[PDB]
Amino acid sequence: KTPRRRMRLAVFKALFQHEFRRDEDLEQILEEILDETYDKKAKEDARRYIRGIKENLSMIDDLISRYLEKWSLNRLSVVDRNVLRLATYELLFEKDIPIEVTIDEAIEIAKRYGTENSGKFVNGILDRIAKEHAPKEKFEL
Repeated sequence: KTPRRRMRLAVFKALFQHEFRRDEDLEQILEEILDETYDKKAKEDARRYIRGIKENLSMIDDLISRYLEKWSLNRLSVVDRNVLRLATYELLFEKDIPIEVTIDEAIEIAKRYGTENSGKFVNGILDRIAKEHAPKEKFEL
């Protein structure tokens, strides 16, 4: 019953908050966000995302950086940096989600907390990351 969009937004919120709470653990930050309003599957999914992003962060950050020039990853807003990380993680490691969905919903988050320009920006980066790194199993889903 809990929408995928809400589950993913919790993951995003935890990453966002972590940037200003570096002394705390990302996993615990996520538990603060997850409450009775999130169902069993959503909590399980969010927990897996956070652990997968943390485990693969170096690889993910390096990958994204190969599509950035003027705007380095640390110069982007806390919103765009973490939307790119979360989307890249989803594109590479979450098997059942179509590329279009990952990209479209990631752009929604960027626009949600930024502008149409921020969104078009992220849309551009993700389109490029996807056309070169999307897993073959997603070539048609």
